[PDB]
Amino acid sequence: VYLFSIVGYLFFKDDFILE
Amino acid sequence: MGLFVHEFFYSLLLFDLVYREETLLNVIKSVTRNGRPIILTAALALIL
Repeated sequence: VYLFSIVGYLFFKDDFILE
Repeated sequence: MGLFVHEFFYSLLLFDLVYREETLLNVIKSVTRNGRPIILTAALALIL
């Protein structure tokens, strides 16, 4: 799992405010 | 990719060192040998 954090995180910062 | 080359990757090297481990390689196998046309059995549902 640990890589595909980055594979998302590079092209997409989490863009997270609320759950 | 860390000579003078950017962040990450280090992670890639870790992934393959653990791959060089066999036993985990045996369990890894518990997913490719009868899998080489069974990636094709995924699309069964993807069509079903």
